[PDB]
Amino acid sequence: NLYFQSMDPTQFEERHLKFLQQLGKGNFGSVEMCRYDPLQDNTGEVVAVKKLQHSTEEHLRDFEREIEILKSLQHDNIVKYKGVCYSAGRRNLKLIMEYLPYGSLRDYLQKHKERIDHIKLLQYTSQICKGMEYLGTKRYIHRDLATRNILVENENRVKIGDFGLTKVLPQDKEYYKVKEPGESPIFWYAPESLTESKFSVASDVWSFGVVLYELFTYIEKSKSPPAEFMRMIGNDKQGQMIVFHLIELLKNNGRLPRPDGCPDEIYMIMTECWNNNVNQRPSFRDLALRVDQIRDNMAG
Ligand SMILES: Cc1cc(Nc2cc(CN3CCOCC3)c3nc(C)c(Cc4ccc(Cl)cc4F)n3n2)n[nH]1
Repeated sequence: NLYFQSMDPTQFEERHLKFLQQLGKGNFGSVEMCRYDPLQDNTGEVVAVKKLQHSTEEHLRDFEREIEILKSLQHDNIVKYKGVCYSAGRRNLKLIMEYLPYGSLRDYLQKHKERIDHIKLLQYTSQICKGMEYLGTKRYIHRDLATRNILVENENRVKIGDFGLTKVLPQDKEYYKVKEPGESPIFWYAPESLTESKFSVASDVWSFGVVLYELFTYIEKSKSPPAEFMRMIGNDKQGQMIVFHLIELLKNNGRLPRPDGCPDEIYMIMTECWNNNVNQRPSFRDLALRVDQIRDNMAG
């Protein structure tokens, strides 16, 4: 009480943050592109500014935790935290991050197929695995790994973002049981997350297998995980029946298909990530090494 937690409220002052455009609303919050121009000389730096969509007390608390998580991370494949803006006369919070111009990897793969080949896909796979290795060192579980939640800086560099669902593992357990569930990205969830609300490094590995599928399906649209799973379940189904069917499918070895053109060896990596036995899933370190060995073993 006596002394409140450290904050640097003069680092990004709201009067010097100029709104340019909204970049989106989604699972990532409401994010705007702004320019931070403290010298008011139409110089400065374009930044990404994350805001809450519903500023309830609970969401503000969760936002503080997300900010602390992001502040703690420094890695080439993690979107760079810049600071916080205590806007509305220091009665609101906005999160300041670096701006990456190409947006989500999901959108980049659709918009920029002219510059994507399997070599690039494996480079992105490697980078995502290394960022996830780094999260593991902090006992952080991302819980929303998907190409929509990875940003593209340029054709040679991707970075995880969207730490809005990230949790920190209890000191003495290897999983976090989420006991307030909200909207769930069910088609990326491991079976134990669907059936027991249990999240772990190994459930992030399951989701990474879905990301790897997404990368290798990029040539098509009918092939996204939601579309393919709904085709398998039955496109007519609605509501909880969808989840019931997805659980039953996954528990009895139902899986997304090998994308057209995908090497057998890459599909094998996906399949090994999609193991119902949590402990048999590979680690992010196993995956990074295997993917980089595959890359290195090509001719040249
Ligand atoms: C934190 C951050 C975001 C960022 N850049 C972009 C760029 C783009 C691409 N726009 C650019 C302007 O013209 C049209 C194409 C974009 N589209 C959306 C929906 C988002 C929002 C977003 C998506 C995924 C994730 Cl993980 C986090 C997000 F905040 N963004 N965010 N840099 N840093």
